[PDB]
Amino acid sequence: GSMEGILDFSNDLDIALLDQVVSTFYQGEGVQQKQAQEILTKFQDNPDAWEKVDQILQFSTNPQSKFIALSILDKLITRKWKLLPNDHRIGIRNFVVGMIISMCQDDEVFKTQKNLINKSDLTLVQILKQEWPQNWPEFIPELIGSSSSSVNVCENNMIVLKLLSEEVFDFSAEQMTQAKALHLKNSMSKEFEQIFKLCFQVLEQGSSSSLIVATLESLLRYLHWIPYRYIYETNILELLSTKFMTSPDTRAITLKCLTEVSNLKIPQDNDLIKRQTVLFFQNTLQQIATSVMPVTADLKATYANANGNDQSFLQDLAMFLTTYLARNRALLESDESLRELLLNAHQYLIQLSKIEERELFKTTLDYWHNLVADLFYEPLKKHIYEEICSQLRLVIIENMVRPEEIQLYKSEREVLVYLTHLNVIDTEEIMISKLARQIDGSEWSWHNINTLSWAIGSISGTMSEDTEKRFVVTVIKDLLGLCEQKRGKDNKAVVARDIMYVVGEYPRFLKAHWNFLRTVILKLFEFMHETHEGVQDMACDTFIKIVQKCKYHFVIQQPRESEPFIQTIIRDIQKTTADLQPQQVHTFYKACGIIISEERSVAERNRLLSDLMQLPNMAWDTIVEQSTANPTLLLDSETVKIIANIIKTNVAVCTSMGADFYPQLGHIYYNMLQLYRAVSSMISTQVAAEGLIATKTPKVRGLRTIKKEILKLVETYISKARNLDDVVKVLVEPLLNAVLEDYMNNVPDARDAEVLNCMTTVVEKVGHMIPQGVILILQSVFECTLDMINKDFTEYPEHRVEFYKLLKVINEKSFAAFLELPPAAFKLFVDAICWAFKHNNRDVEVNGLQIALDLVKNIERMGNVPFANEFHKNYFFIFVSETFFVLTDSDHKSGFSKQALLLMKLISLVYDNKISVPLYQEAEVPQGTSNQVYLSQYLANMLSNAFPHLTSEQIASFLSALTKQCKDLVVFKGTLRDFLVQIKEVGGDPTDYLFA
Amino acid sequence: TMEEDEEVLYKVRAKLFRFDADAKEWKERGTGDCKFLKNKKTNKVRILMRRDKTLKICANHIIAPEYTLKPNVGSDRSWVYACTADIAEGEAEAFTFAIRFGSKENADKFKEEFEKAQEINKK
Amino acid sequence: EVQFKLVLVGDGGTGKTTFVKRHLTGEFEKKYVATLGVEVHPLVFHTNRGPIKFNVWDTAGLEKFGGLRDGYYIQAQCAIIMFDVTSRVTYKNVPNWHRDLVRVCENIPIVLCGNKVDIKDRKVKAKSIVFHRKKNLQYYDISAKSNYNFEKPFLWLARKLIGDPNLEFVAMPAAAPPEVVMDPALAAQYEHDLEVAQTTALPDEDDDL
Ligand SMILES: COc1cc(C(=O)NS(=O)(=O)c2ccccc2C)ccc1Cc1cn(C)c2ccc(NC(=O)OC3CCCC3)cc12
Ligand SMILES: Nc1nc2c(ncn2[C@@H]2O[C@H](COP(=O)(O)OP(=O)(O)OP(=O)(O)O)[C@@H](O)[C@H]2O)c(=O)[nH]1
Ligand SMILES: [Cl-]
Ligand SMILES: [Cl-]
Ligand SMILES: [Cl-]
Ligand SMILES: [Cl-]
Ligand SMILES: [Mg+2]
Ligand code: NA
Repeated sequence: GSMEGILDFSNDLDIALLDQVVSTFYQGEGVQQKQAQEILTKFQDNPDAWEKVDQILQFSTNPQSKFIALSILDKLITRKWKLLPNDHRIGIRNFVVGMIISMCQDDEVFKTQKNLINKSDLTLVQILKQEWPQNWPEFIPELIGSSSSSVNVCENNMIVLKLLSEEVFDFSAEQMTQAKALHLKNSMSKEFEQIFKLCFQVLEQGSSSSLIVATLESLLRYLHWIPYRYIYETNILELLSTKFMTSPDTRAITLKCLTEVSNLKIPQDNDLIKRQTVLFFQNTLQQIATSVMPVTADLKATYANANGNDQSFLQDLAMFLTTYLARNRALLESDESLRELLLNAHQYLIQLSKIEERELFKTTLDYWHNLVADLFYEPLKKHIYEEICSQLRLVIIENMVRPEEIQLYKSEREVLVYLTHLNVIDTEEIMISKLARQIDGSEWSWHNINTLSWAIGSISGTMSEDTEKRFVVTVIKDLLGLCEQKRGKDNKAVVARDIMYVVGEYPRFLKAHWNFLRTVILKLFEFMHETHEGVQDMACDTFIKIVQKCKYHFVIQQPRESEPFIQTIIRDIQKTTADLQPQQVHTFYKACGIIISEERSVAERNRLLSDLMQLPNMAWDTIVEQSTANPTLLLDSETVKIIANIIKTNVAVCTSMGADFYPQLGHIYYNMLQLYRAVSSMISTQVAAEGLIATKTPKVRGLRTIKKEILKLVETYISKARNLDDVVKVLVEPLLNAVLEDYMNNVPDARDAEVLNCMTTVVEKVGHMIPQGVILILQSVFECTLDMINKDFTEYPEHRVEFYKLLKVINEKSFAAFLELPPAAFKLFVDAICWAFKHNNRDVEVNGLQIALDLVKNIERMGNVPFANEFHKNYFFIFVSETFFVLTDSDHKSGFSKQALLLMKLISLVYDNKISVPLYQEAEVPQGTSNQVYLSQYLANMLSNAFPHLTSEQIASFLSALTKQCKDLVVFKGTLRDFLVQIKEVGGDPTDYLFA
Repeated sequence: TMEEDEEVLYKVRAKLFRFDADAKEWKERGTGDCKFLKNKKTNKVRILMRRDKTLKICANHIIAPEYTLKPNVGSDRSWVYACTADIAEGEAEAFTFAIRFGSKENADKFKEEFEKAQEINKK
Repeated sequence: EVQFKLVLVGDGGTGKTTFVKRHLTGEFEKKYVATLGVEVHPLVFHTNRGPIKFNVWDTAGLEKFGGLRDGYYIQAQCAIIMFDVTSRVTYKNVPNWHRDLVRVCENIPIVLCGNKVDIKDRKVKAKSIVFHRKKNLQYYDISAKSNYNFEKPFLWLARKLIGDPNLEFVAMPAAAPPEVVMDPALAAQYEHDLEVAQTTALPDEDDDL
């Protein structure tokens, strides 16, 4: 209806209508809300909308309207301000200041319209960034003066100064040129003496808590940059650590201030300052103990209860204690009069560490890691913390997570290891007594036996072998007794899993006790017949874990055995693995592969490998025979599954054996590649008969799984091969004949991206030895893959990634293959590289930029010959402009570093005169002209057309800086970032590019 | 919950999809425990399916005797059927559902149980 | 029933809209269609304390589609800041989103969510993620795709807004479903529709479910 009226600028603005649109957006629903939304967005983005702001701010009764008005004004101020005549800029500045003071002098508005005041204050700060101090030298004197006139104005002035400090020191890095950031920082620094005097007077004179809070909020920001003397050489440390900690209104902000105080840069060789640092800590902790809670308080309970701002307060306390102590605890450690303070502070941290809050726990854990690492190394310090450390052992053990949570488990483990070293007896006692509480039922639960088991596992290798032996026996006895005790398969399986877990984490014990190791393995084999969920997986997981650690014990003849145990495992493998799922079987064969690779006699290794692969090889032989006798039999769902599982078993064993796998690969290689062809035929046939939908069917997916596992097997072997001559002589040619034409001659939807991945490994490992093979790879995959991925950025995401990985390695190892391309195809190669630059997908973009870099390097290497000169004449400017596009378009920020590196290379080539021919074509410039002069001219023209709001002076200064800095990446990057700031506004200072 | 009056005949982990016809694509509706619930008053068997995490209802309809489980071209562990009145999102609506399981065995068992329920519902 | 305005902010492509849609309908949208300005949807959870409604303001992360920007934050009662653990830039920008948000909403519960933890090659490591600590934000690793910690942001905000630390999500009640008769007139209609559905493959046939 009427709502679209506000978009008609040919008429004057109906404020009552704007207020309705705004109301409908903020308070309305469904269709109405959505329409109002679109209307407001178009209003706001109208480039003349700013002209309407004055009108809206005066005549609107809707504070949300005024908010959006200030948004519009902010766009003008940050982007187009310097276009305005001085008179207009002063007009706007005065209007904004006037509106702020007016809203502050009205108590009702000040109380109820905080949103609009804060937005106004931010708008003022955007003006200061443009105007101050050069065009507004009196701003700070006037603000200071206006502060005494009213408590509301004074309070609001603290919000302005806070926002200013944030914009200049905290968020300037990305939003201003280096020169402008330095200018504003020096300006604030120069006037800070006066600003501090005001803040200090307010904090001393007191009274209004809202004023005091706003003042401390600004101080928090000041502490990021001000010199220490403003804190240490005034009374302010005392005020923060006494007065402001006692009242709860000021306590949260004060704690955060004192945390930052604890991070100030401070003289290290000064006893007065050391005493002051001690004193503010003592004062803060005394105020906590007397006004908030004693050292004994149950912070776990308090946090859980979540009353008022208790959670935030306790978080902030943890941050303050850990920050201060990590820097200053040595100040507290040698003076006997500070011992109680030191231990009380750490006791608070023990209590905070018991809170059930993952992220808070991690904060305290980082501190505990710092402390116990110190006590491990620092002489005469561990005895101080004995009782702290004892409590901490219990906290860590009760909070141990599964090793799957890698960072947190790692952190916890390291703390427990250090603590175990500091007192092995205390650790053992705590673990044994926690175990006893599992056995007596008082703390029994799955979670609790699990967490205890993870804790017990985590300290493997910390005790002496003798102590560990007694400990491990005690633990396994106790868990075994626990297992007997428990009734029902659920309970028994939980404990049995925990037994398996603990045993797997103590290889040193297994390695010393062959009798026990054998029993464990045989028990694991028994468990591989238990269908109760989780048991078979843990049995298999434990088996391979033990094998990874104790493999040598399976390959030697243990005394009182008739043979190496690997022989025993292999002999019984059918029976052992009969009830396992395919993936579990694969883990089993992988584990056996680990063992067999320990056998360094070749004949014996090859015989073991032969014996291990017996059942897969016999299944394979029967299938290959029957399958080739009758190509029909491959249509059978069940055969396809058997075949896939045979190939997967080969992959699993090749994964653990690498180079040692070759004789097995040799047994299957030729028939495996025949199967690849036969399966490929069926897939082709099925897609013809049924359509692209065929590729979704279980049968065709089964067939493709066979192809992908074959490629995975070959990739796995080649990636670990030692005999590259055999790879080239025996493997490569059949592989290329089997896979390349099939890839090329399938429709896009039937092409396997795994082919590209396999070829990448081939080029990586033996590319230098197969120059004709690399050419054949490019001819087969290059144009047809590019055509799949050059219509948009989304289709065929795996092909996309693998394609640029392949081109990267070819460009690294066999650049000669790109020299052999016809001009038109070489052009497609350059097109492909620039296409990768334009990707948002980071895998592609990064490979794209690296290929470009490497390609420039490869051309440079050729020296002064026709191909190199033709490359530069044809492509130098394409690379320079394509690189500038992705640098400046704001849609490719993750690639900034590599874009900069590339641009620096390209500019340095011309600055060093390393390009032999003119880059300009005849009759375009005086014929003697240097490439440096022409590059300057071309970039000036290119940037002028792309960014017409820049002055000639801005562009010329930028380019001058760029070319002078093309041997200094960090400075060059600074210049690029300065340019990215300047293109987002009008009237950027050209002298900014002289920054030093 | 309003499930206290009902016996649990069959339970199985499943992912449920509804066919959007506007765009010719399947859209997930939920993942979690699919349950066949026999009302102890009426002896009527319904499918009730709740999402993991939120326990919100993604399926709630009678196992009508006239429904037929059909294979999907893409899967050996899924069924598709028309449902004329599902009340997961309040208002009874018609949907083309697809339900997928962890295995062919689960899918075949489901089919067996669905037919048993259809027979129960015929009384 | 009590309702709370929730604003969702973070870089383009981090998973904001995907996360909300999954919560609304159960669907996982694989395509990236950049939000234009804001999308507003009601989202209800059933709790032991009764139903809680979030008015979800799912804002645009891309500068060019930003619309009203901080104008969307007015009268927000809670927020989620989202980034992508596979994209370092998205975490680098978390302080920028937080800055803009708290200047408008000074005293609200906020969850920081690292999305896409299902992806194996994680680029923002756990050890790097510390920004929430001094800002008193809750943090969760999440995946809109795997549903890892899917409900955690809303459960935590619900506890904060209701002021009850033992608030639980409960099973929404399940009414007896109606019997209907098959319409003889729509018999041919359903044959067609079922034909098309059967011959359209289900997505992600390699997943566990
Ligand atoms: C090799 O003597 C065993 C080994 C095992 C064994 O390996 N068990 S298990 O695979 O982990 C497992 C997991 C879940 C359920 C069931 C089982 C069996 C079991 C029993 C025994 C006999 C036994 C009975 N008592 C009450 C015990 C108390 C402690 C230990 N310690 C141990 O003698 O160590 C070594 C020291 C010198 C050589 C052996 C053993 C035992
Ligand atoms: N792997 C993975 N992908 C995800 C996940 N969540 C979302 N995505 C995908 O990542 C993209 C995120 O898209 P959106 O949710 O629209 O992103 P957005 O944050 O709303 O973006 P803007 O609206 O532009 O701010 C889509 O392609 C999603 O399918 C996740 O948990 N894991
Ligand atoms: Cl300075
Ligand atoms: Cl120290
Ligand atoms: Cl050894
Ligand atoms: Cl999914
Ligand atoms: Mg979005
Ligand atoms: Na105006």
